Amino acid sequence: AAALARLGLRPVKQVRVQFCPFEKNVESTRTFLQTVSSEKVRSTNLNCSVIADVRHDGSEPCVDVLFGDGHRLIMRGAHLTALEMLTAFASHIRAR
Amino acid sequence: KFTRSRIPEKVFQASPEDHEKYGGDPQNPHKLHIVTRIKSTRRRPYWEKDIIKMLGLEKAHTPQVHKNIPSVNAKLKVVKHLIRIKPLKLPQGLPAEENMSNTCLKSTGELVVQWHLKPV
Amino acid sequence: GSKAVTRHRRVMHFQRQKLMAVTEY
Amino acid sequence: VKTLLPVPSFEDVSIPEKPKLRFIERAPLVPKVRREPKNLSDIRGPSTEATEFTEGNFAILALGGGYLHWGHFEMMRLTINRSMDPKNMFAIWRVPAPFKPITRKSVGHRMGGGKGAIDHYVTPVKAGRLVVEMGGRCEFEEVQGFLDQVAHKLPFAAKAVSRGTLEKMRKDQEERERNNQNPWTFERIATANMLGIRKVLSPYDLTHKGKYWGKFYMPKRV
Amino acid sequence: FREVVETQEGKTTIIEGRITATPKESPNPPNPSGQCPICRWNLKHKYNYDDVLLLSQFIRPHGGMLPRKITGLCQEEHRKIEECVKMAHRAGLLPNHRPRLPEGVVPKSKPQLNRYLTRWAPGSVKPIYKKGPRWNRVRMPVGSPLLRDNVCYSRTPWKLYH
Amino acid sequence: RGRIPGRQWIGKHRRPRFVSLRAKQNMIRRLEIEAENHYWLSM
Amino acid sequence: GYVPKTSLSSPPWPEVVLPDPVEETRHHAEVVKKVNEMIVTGQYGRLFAVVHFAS
Amino acid sequence: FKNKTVLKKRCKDCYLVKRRGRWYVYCKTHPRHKQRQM
RNA sequence: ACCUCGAUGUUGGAUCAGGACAUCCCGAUGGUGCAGCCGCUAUUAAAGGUUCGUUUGUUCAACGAUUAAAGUCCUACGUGAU
RNA sequence: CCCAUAGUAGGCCUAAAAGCAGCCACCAAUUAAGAAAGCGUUCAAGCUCAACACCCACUACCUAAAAAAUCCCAAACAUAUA
Ligand SMILES: [Mg+2]
Ligand SMILES: [Mg+2]
Ligand SMILES: [Mg+2]
Ligand SMILES: [Mg+2]
Ligand SMILES: [Mg+2]
Ligand SMILES: [Mg+2]
Ligand SMILES: [Mg+2]
Ligand SMILES: [Mg+2]
Ligand SMILES: [Mg+2]
Ligand SMILES: [Mg+2]
Ligand SMILES: [Mg+2]
Ligand SMILES: [Zn+2]
Repeated sequence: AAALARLGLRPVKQVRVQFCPFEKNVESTRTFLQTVSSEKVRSTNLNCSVIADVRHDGSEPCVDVLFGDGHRLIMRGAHLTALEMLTAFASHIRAR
Repeated sequence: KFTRSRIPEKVFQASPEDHEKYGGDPQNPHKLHIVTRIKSTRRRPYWEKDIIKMLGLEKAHTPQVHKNIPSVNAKLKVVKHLIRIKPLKLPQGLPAEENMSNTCLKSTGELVVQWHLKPV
Repeated sequence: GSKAVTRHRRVMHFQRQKLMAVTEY
Repeated sequence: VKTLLPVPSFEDVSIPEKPKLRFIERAPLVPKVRREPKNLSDIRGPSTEATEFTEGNFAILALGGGYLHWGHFEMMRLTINRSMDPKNMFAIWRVPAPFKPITRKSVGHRMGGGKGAIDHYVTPVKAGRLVVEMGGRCEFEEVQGFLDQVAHKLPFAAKAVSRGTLEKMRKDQEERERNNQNPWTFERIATANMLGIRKVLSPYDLTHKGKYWGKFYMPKRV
Repeated sequence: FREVVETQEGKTTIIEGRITATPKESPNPPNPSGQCPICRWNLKHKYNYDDVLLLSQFIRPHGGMLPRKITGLCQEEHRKIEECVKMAHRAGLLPNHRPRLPEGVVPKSKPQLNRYLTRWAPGSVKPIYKKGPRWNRVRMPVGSPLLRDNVCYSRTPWKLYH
Repeated sequence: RGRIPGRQWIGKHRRPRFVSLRAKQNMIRRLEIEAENHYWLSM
Repeated sequence: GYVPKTSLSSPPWPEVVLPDPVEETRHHAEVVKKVNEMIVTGQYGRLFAVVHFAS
Repeated sequence: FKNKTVLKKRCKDCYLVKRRGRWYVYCKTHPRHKQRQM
C-alpha cells in the first residue's frame, strides 16, 4: 500500500471506518484501516486524523471519506475487496 | 584398416521372444533355405562379390535353395547384408517322379506339389 | 584429406548420419 | 509458520596445509631432445585414469577433448586463488604437468626441411576426466558457481558436478539407455555388422558405442 | 459474478458492490475423475483455435484473461488457451471482446487485412529480404508450438514452418 | 547470396545432406529384414 | 465417451454406415437376374472387351 | 542502450520487458543499466 | 600450383562509375567521469562530397591553408580493341 | 504481494574506518532480524533480503540466434483418413 504514501494525503480532512467484529465480511475494511494507518501514509501529513469506530449491531462495513473541497465519498465494503477500494480512493484523491 | 568384419556367436542365438514373434521352432529345424539377392555387389568388398558369385546369385530377385550346414550358414551370414534369408516348408510330401513337370514355388516359400490353373 | 580429430566438428558420412538419425532415443 | 531444518555440520573435513593451488611451470626440469609426433589418440575416447574422486567432493567434469598449455593453467590457478576461501576451501590438482612437445616452424617457410623446433608443451585431456578437485567445509551453490565460471572459460565443454550430482546423472543416463523404445541400438548394429555399415564406420566405434566423435561427447546419443 | 456501481447524487459518490448471478457446470461430467476442466470433458488434445465457445469461457469481456487459481487449468493447458485466444482477436473473431477506449477509433488507418493462424504481432516482425540460400532458408512461422499433440487425420505432421 | 566452397561433397566446408522420412522407413524395414535373416540363421 | 462438438472432435469425413448384408445380397441377386434377363432378351449392341493378348 | 546477448539485472530497480521483438532492461533509478538484445 | 607459357598485358594519374558499413557529416535516439560551444558509447538511414599544392618514381611516405570530410574494401590489387 | 527496534563508536596502526582493510572466539532482549546476504559511504546518513507478525498459483523446461562487395530467389498449402 505504498502508492497511497507516494501519492499524497494532505487535502484530506477526516476519515473513519465502521464495521462489526463478529461478521465474516469485515476483513476488507479491517485491512483497509490497517493500510491507511501505517507509518509513511500517516507521517506524510499532520493536519489529518482517523477515527476507529467499532460497533456490534452495525451489520454494514461502510467507509466514508472526505477532503478539503467540501465533497464526500462513502464506500461500503460489503462485497468489495481491499485493492479495489484502495485504488478507488487513490483515483478520487488524485483527480480532485 | 578396413578388412573382413567378423561376427561373434552371441548374435545368432535363438530366444523364446523371437520364436513367438516369427514362425519358427527350435525342435526339428528346417533343412533348406531360400536366398534372394536384394542388394548389388557393387560398393562391397571383393570377397563379398566372390561369395555372391559362388552361391549362384548373379541376377537379382532370383530364388535359390542351399543346405542347412555351418558352412552355408557362414556363407549366408557373410552376405546377409546383401541377400534375404527365408526358410522353405513343405505343406505336403516331396515331389515324386510323376509330380515333376507339375510343380510351383509359390509365395512365402511353399513348394506345392500340385499346382493348377482352376479356382477353388 | 583431414585428420580424425579436428575443431570444426567435421560433418560425418551420409550413411553414418542416417544411422545416427534412425537410432535416436 | 515454517519448519527449521538443521544446518549440515562440518566437523569431519579438516583443511590440510597449503590450501591454495601450486605453481605450474612451462617446460619441465629436463627438456626432451627427441621430438615426438602429435599423437591424436591421447584425447579421443573416454578417459581411463583420474575419473572418480579422491579427497574433495567437488570437481569439474570434462565433456570433450583438448590441450591445455601454460597460460590456461596460470589462468585457472589465479582464478582459484582469487575466488576461494583459504580458511574454508582447498583444491588439489588432478591433471599432471604439461609434457607433450609441439614442434613449430618459422613463419613464412616452404614445406620441407624436417620438423621445426619445440616451443611450448601441452597435456592430453580426455572426456570424463576431472580437471581440478576442490573440497572443504562449504556447501554446493558457491563452489558450483565459481567452478562453472572457470569451466565456461575452458576450450572444451565442462561442467561443475559433485558426488551426488554425478551419481544422479549416471543414474538417469543408465535409465535412459536401458529404457529405449526403438529396438535398434547403435551397439547392436555396429558389433553385428548390419547393412554393411562397417565400411563407413570406425573400429574405435565398437567401444565408443556412438558416444564419441573425434574429441566431442554427445550425452544424448544413448 | 460481481460488479462495481458508482452513482453521483448531491456531490456524494455512492460506490456500491452488488453481486449478480452466474451459471455453473453441468451436473453430468463424462470423466469426473479428471483434475482439469478440459480433461473432465474428454477435450484433451481435441480442440482448436476456431472454437470461439471454449475460449470465451476463460477470458474477460474487455479482452483480458483469468488466472489458474480461478479457472482450474494446470501449467501446460493454461498456456494453450493463452495462445489460442491471441489467434482469435487478430483473425476478426470475438468482435464483442474489444478493449474500452474514450474516442480513439476515429482515424481508420490500415484497412481490415484478413488473416488467420496469426502467431506473432503484425506490426512488429521484420520483412525477410535475403531469405537465405536454399538449404538454410528462413521460413515463415505459423500455427502454435503447443498445438502439436492434437489429433490429426491427414497422415502427416502439422507443418508449422513453410 | 550464400556461396559454397570447392565441391559441395568433398573437402572441408561442404554442403551437409540430411535425412527425411523415406530414408528412415527404408532403414527400418531393412533392419527388420536383416533381423529376420539373423533369426532364421540361428539354427 | 461423450465429447463436445468442436473443431477437432469430429472427423472431417462424413460417417459412412454399411447396409444389411442379407438385403445387399438380395439386391445383388435381383440386379444380376435383371442383367441376365436383359441379355437373354436381346437389348444390347456394339460391345467392347479388354483382352489380355501378348501381355 | 548497450548490445548484450546475456541480459541480467545490474541492481534492483531494473525490470525486464519484452518489446518490439527484443528483451530490454529498463531502469529509472540507474539509467546506466539500459541493455539491448541483439 | 586447380582452365590459363599455339600469350591472364603489371604500379599510378585523366575520364567513367556500381555495390557493401566495420558511418566524417547533415535525418532520428539513450547514457555519460554530459556544468553551455569543444568529446565518447550503442542503433536505423547511402539520396552526395571526399579539396587546392610541392618534392621525392608510386598504389606507400613527408609538409602549408578550410569546412561536416579530404573514409575503407571489392569491381582482372576496376577500367592500356581510350 | 508486507518489512525491519535496541546493549554500542563489539576489540585495535592510520585522525577515525561506526555492517563491507585483517584476525581465533563472530555474543546478546521482547514474538523477530546477520557484530552483517546485495548498491551509494575519509570517519556518520540513504535502500533491499533472510527472521516474527500476515496470506500463502506456477516461485522458474540451466546456458545453446551475427552482419561484405551486379539482385533476394521458383511459387504455394499447420485441418477428406499410409
Ligand atoms: Mg565452387
Ligand atoms: Mg598447375
Ligand atoms: Mg602462362
Ligand atoms: Mg588461342
Ligand atoms: Mg589472345
Ligand atoms: Mg548501421
Ligand atoms: Mg598536382
Ligand atoms: Mg589493375
Ligand atoms: Mg579492356
Ligand atoms: Mg593503344
Ligand atoms: Mg542502518
Ligand atoms: Zn539499473
